[PDB]
Amino acid sequence: MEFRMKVFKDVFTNDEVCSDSYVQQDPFEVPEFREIAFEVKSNKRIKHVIDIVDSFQLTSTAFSKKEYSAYIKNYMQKVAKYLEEKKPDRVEIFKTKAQPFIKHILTNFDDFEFYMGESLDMEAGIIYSYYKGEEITPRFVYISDGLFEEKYLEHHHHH
Repeated sequence: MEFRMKVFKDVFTNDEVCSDSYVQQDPFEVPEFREIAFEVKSNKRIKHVIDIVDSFQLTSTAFSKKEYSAYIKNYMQKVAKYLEEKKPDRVEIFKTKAQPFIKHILTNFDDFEFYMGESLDMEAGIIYSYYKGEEITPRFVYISDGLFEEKYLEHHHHH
């Protein structure tokens, strides 16, 4: 029996933070944002918890708007640096397309919750989540250039 799954890992910690079990969508329904980020819908998982958070062992962290600004600046440079070395064809697109995205987050700062990976590394990728309208479960947003994809085809379930 063969098992298939594509996972998404932080390029610094290698933590799994998402999978292809979750359909991707434009962050905040903004097509322009899709170039450097993607959004997925979470659901309730019974003993209830959020499937995304539970499945990938994420942990919510508290940011003040100032603390986050400090973080995101360093992280963007950290990721851009990574791109220069590992994926240079993404360097300018990342820098360019991230501007409106980060501003939208800051501008709507109070709407967001923030999560760390299993490594709890405050220097790595932060997973964003917010509630759309009156929806009961949150939606999670990922900065995709801080991630890499890894396909798995095993004779046992992936863990």
